[PDB]
Amino acid sequence: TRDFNGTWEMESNENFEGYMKALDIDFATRKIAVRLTFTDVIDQDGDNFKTKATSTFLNYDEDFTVGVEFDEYTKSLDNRHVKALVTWEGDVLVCVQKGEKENRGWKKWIEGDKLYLELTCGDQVCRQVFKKK
Amino acid sequence: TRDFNGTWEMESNENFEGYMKALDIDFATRKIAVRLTFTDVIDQDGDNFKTKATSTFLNYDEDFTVGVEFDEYTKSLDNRHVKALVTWEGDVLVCVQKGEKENRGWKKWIEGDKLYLELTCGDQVCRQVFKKK
Amino acid sequence: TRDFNGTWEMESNENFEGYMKALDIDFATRKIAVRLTFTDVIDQDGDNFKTKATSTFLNYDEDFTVGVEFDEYTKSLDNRHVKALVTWEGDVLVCVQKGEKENRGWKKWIEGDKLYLELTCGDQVCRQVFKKK
Repeated sequence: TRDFNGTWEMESNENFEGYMKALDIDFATRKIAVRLTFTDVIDQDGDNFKTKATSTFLNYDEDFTVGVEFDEYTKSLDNRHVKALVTWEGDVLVCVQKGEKENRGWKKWIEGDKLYLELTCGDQVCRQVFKKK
Repeated sequence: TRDFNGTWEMESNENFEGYMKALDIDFATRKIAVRLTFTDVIDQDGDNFKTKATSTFLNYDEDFTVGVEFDEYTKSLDNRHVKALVTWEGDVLVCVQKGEKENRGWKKWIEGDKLYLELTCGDQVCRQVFKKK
Repeated sequence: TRDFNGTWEMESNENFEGYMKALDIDFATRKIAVRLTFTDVIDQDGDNFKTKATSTFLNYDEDFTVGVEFDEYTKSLDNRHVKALVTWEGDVLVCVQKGEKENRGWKKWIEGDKLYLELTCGDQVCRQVFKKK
């Protein structure tokens, strides 16, 4: 068919960095464009085309069951192999990521309708607070 | 007028990188801000102001008629001027972009309900598959 | 409570770069990840978790009343402390940012239905024009 009308969400993106490298794009923008997904909207009236490609960030997914130690490759941060276990300690969700780094993990707990998350690695701690919508 | 209330979308941004370099901003973050557009929301209560600037990536637009050679400035990627012509090759939309780069263009075609796009430049080719919403 | 179901919007993110630096993450991806805000969707069925992390850009806010000299931290740009005051020059909103840099500030004014913004620092000036929606 010759009908390209519609809104198209990307499901695959192969050799994006090689194509961008052929265009002489800098390394910083290259490592950021490989972390994006694109949605192209196309209006076609016979031979007249209007196309706009919207770019968004790739959505990171993590599914797990409490008590089952699963293999995790942090494809979002440092790309390392860790073995992660999520445990219940009272009402605090505790997770340990055993690997090259020590004291690495995170801890979640809820207060009212705000979520508190502590990302730990070594002696460094990152604190993030979320509100519920 | 002194009334600044409303939502304001950026249409032009001249010498942003020079201004940021004067602010001693690192090169990586500068190369990320040169690819953004801004939308500012303004609340004005007499002399009271509340401002929020939303940042997004500039979206690539391509409007054309098959067979008509149009001038295209390839923002979002390499910022180059090419002269592009779109042809029908069977049911495949073929486009050639004459410019500094050779073998540069793209090819779209539909199979089933998936859109396939092949971006080529030099000896590098990028393959993209899209699903309809 | 042990119920984490829902959509959680980030409101605070402390020491994200230190945590990422402890993970040996490169400087480019760190300076873009020190931006951004995160929204995590969590579906919890007893002990089974399914999480999706949506990424967007950090907005950065600046709220002020005309005539009060306020402390401003340019988190959107260079992360410096300046003391900024916004003045009226006719119908033009003028603001000067006294700090480590000199001749630093901005000027906004409306003509027709377009907002004109001049970012100045050193001998470099950036001009931005916005249209109203």
